[PDB]
Amino acid sequence: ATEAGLLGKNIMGTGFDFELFVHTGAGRYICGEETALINSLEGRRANPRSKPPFPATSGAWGKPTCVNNVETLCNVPAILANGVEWYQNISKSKDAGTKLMGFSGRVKNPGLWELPFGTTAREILEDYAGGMRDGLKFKAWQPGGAGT
Amino acid sequence: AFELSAAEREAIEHEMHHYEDPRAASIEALKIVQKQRGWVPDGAIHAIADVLGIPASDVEGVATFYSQIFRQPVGRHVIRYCDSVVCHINGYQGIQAALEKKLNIKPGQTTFDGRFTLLPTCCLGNCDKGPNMMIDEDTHAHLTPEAIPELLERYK
Amino acid sequence: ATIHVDGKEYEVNGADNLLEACLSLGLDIPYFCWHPALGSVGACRQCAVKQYQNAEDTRGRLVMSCMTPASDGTFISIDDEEAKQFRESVVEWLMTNHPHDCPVCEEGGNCHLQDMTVMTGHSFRRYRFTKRTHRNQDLGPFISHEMNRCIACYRCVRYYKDYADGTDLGVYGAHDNVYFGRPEDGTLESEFSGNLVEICPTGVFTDKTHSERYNRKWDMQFAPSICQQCSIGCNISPGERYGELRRIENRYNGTVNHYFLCDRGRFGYGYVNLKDRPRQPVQRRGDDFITLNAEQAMQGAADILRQSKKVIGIGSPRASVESNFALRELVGEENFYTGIAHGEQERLQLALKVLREGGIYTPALREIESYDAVLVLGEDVTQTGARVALAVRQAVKGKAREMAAAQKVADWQIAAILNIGQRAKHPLFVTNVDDTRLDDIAAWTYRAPVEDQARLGFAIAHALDNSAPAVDGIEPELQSKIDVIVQALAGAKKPLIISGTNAGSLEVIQAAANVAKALKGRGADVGITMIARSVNSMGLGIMGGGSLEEALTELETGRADAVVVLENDLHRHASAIRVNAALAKAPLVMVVDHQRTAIMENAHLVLSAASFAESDGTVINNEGRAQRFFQVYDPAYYDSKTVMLESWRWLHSLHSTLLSREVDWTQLDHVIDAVVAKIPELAGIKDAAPDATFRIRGQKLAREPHRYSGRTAMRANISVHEPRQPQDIDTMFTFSMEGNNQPTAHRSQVPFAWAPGWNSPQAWNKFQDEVGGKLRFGDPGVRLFETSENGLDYFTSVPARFQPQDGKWRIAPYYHLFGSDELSQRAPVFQSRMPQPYIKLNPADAAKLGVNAGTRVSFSYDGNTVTLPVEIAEGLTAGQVGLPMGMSGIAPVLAGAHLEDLKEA
Ligand SMILES: Cc1cc2nc3c(=O)[nH]c(=O)nc-3n(C[C@H](O)[C@H](O)[C@H](O)COP(=O)(O)O)c2cc1C
Ligand code: SF4
Ligand code: SF4
Ligand code: SF4
Ligand code: FES
Ligand code: FES
Ligand SMILES: [Ca+2]
Repeated sequence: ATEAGLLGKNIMGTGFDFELFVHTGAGRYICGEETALINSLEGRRANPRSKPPFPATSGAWGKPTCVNNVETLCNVPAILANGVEWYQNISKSKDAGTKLMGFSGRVKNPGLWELPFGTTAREILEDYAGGMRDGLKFKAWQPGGAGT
Repeated sequence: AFELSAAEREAIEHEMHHYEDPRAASIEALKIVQKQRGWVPDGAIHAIADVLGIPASDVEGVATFYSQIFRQPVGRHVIRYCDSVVCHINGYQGIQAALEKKLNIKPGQTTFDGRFTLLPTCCLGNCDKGPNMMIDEDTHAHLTPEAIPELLERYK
Repeated sequence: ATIHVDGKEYEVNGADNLLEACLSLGLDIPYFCWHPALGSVGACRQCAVKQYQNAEDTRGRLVMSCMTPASDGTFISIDDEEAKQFRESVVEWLMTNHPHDCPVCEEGGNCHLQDMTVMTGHSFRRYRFTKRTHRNQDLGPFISHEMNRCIACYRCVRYYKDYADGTDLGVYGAHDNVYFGRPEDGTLESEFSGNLVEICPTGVFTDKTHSERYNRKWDMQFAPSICQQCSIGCNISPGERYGELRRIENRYNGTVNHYFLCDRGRFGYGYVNLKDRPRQPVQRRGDDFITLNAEQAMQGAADILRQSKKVIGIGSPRASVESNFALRELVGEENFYTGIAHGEQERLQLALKVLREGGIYTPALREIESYDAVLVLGEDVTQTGARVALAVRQAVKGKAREMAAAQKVADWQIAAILNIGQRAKHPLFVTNVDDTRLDDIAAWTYRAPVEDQARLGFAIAHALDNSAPAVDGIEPELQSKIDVIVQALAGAKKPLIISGTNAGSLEVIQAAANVAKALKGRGADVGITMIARSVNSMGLGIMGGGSLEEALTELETGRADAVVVLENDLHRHASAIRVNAALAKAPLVMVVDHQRTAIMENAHLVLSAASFAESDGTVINNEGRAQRFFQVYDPAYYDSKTVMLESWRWLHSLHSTLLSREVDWTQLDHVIDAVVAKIPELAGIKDAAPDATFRIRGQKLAREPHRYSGRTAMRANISVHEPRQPQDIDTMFTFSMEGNNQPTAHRSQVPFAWAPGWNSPQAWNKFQDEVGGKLRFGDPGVRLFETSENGLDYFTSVPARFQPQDGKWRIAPYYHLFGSDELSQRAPVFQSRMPQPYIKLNPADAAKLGVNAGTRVSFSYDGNTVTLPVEIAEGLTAGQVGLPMGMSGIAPVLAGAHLEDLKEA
């Protein structure tokens, strides 16, 4: 993208300057918490910070900072290429747009599928994950990771 | 006892150019020293502190905070098997037992020939293909206890 | 703001958090990670209260009171059942790993963790699993380390790093193996590391010097005293047991030294317990040393003084105002000499003239933290006036405080403030002969000889005000740095100019006065600070007298045949050969001192004076603040044959025996009345502390806590009959528990802080009007002089630049916090901490001499050839040689002197 002029100085002739870096971590689960993420970005121990102030006003090095997930930023270009009405007209639910959902752990087809919000967990587990494996009985599930 | 090599110093300074504050290159400086020497020794804390302009206490605090910055000598290869819940359901315990019975070491220990050090890591973000292992940079998925004595013998 | 705690309405400051507001109102909330001086971080999770949305709310929500603003219309409950359960749970979680260590822990009975364990009502252990353990580090001679007792409250790192700007302490590790210490074993390098033993709420960091002769806080006999180890005058609580000085605690003073001491004051008390101290009057007759009692010492001394034609007295800046005045009355005003040299006296009275006639307000130590730009000229503040250097660091962090206030971030939310103000700081410009410990935060450091430091000051004053004298011969690069300093100082609302007498240069003080006057003429709110040398340098300067060279001349010429030397070793202020010859010439030398000095060999009579632990008196601050110190213990309680009286008591009874042939062991208030009657400039010392008739509802002030133990046993090996309680006629304190130490008593002198449920240094919360503020009925101590209506004139004596001349070596002074001050370097625990005797050289001068680092060179000063090993000094300038002032053999009068015959030994 830098060699194609999509990053760096004067992107698409607009005068907007943007530099993108990749900072690889050193393995702590608390580094994903956004204020602790900011602290680890500044080369510190990854302790979180009390909010307020939120990072939007005082974040990385005291500057305005916005922390967003990978998937939110990946949702952004489709929104701006197809429009607001398209993003609001793919799911009849109060949570707009599509979400990567998936079942894992001793199912027939553990994996990841892009589904609209309001898709029930049963149809994910049966149609997409294939149900539970042979000779296994479903007893519990966690909807959203180890912290749910 | 410790003196930073020239390539390490250039890599650390190039990482320092990426940030508003030079303190923000501490994690990458530690990872650069660790990549060059397997682990971060005692003198590297003071050397990195001198290069970055931050106290050695801050460098030691960062190095001992992060699990993947090794402050003790490791083997030539670091086996990192997943410990978390999806690999627990998929049976990581058999993989850990196979690794222990092959290497004759406990987790956190290094073999007597310095070839492998065995470590439990957190979730490797590969839960649909569990159980998962990470030898030095390669992620091995769909693990079975019978495939350990072939996986380990391609890391000399 | 209006808050409602448990349905009770209170008026608080809306800019405070709920924890400090509720502690100021007398309510009890347990807390660990919060401190009044460090701000709020919300770590320990102990201070939880229940906040309600309004008065008609019953559910509520657990909030952290230290992280919650005490805004108008707040509704909280401390005594809520769920809040109480949570606070007990936090104490329980800290107790799961805590070692079974209280009997063998130096913090016991003085431990904040013990107090908050009891306060939450947690006394039942239901945790049955293992406790984590930790190895300990060696942190040097002063601080003992026990990481097992840690509760990970983070107070130590926040103090040592974010407050004191120390670099060698930190937190390491992770989840529940979090470690607080140095990266490896070694001495803690901060000059203010000793405050860890009170900052740490547990027994991790403990006073190793106290641990050698440990006793519990209830067994201590305390008094309010002033630290004698430099001129900053930090209030201390010395505590004794079994007749020896055990500990120095910080005594809170919201105007001077609020929570913190430096390490010299905290750990340099060991000279009081030296076994070679004089304990009785001793008369030298031939080779015999006859021990006398008080009465016949006065009779014999008065007989010899009466038969002599002229008697001169030599005071000291170590001695209190009363002792120097009593000597001045014994010998007369015309025969009294200050014990300091002529150059030291010139610099001291010049600094006094600047302070009390320059028209520029001199700030107290606490007020230094609120200034917006600092220029330190010639003063190694960290090594001579250390607590001023700590206050300067707070003043430097003021810029981040202002930046965060601009974003409506509350002033107690310290982590947000430090994040907003990343590396921004208020301008600091330090100037010395070499590098200082303030150079890490200094915007600029100027390493130059004292003439060039003075010339830089004069040039700054001329650039600020064109009526100030100009400097000729400034280099363009130095001129650019001068304009940097001038733009920083002129743009500040509150500039502060720090200088002092330790540089050895009159012109440095003159240049500092010129800068302060130039800033005052521009309408700035400029303050000026002068760091003196000793505890009562300013008081001895205010009283005045002849120089030590004049006294030595009177002894050498034979005009004076009797000399009374008060608390002065005389070798720090003059050459030892001349002093010894002059004292051997005098047929009567009487030394009144509490330490065994070298001139006592020549002394015909030696009076065993009392040190500050065994005496009362008044000392004058570097800011002109008169402060009373009170006697801690009676030296004759355990050793009945000890005659160790106050120096003013000795000299007053000697004057009485000289005049009327009867002794008069006077009272302290009579001597103070005599001072304020005879010296009107010292009239403010009457109001320093109330007189000995002061009572709190009829009772005196107790020196020791109510649970003081061993009353019928501590002396039982000497005699089973309990002795009479030692009477105190001098002060309002009693030598017993039978007195008052209530937190609500109307007084300013608090010998120690204790309240029920608060056995730790956190008990100082109960003695303050608001936490971290002033003492409830005013901080003790009174300023002697107000700011003058009109200032001085500009000093037109601009010196020439330093020229290195061949054969001569200008002595550059190096001060050490451990070693330079006389009494503290006599203390035995300071010898490990003291630097080895090293003579500093430029690389160019060392290469010219053919001398490498470590080789020993010999030089002759005043006919005395001494030899020291060489350290190479990069920051020094050529033609200068660096010497450690105040060490053994290097008198502080060598600063600014020249050196000859410097060659390799
Ligand atoms: C302990 C902890 C760990 C977290 N780890 C991550 C993470 O690894 N990745 C992530 O995107 N968010 C993580 N979060 C959530 C972030 O705080 C934040 O909500 C998110 O990263 C960015 O917000 P967004 O969802 O609008 O993009 C974590 C939160 C906590 C409390
Ligand atoms: S730190 Fe306090 S609670 Fe812990 S062992 Fe010492 S006295 Fe007891
Ligand atoms: S060592 Fe003391 S001050 Fe530091 S975190 Fe532990 S208990 Fe708190
Ligand atoms: S700064 Fe001076 S007065 Fe204060 S504690 Fe230190 S030596 Fe004592
Ligand atoms: S649980 Fe093992 S890869 Fe995620
Ligand atoms: S005192 Fe408030 S959380 Fe520690
Ligand atoms: Ca007395």
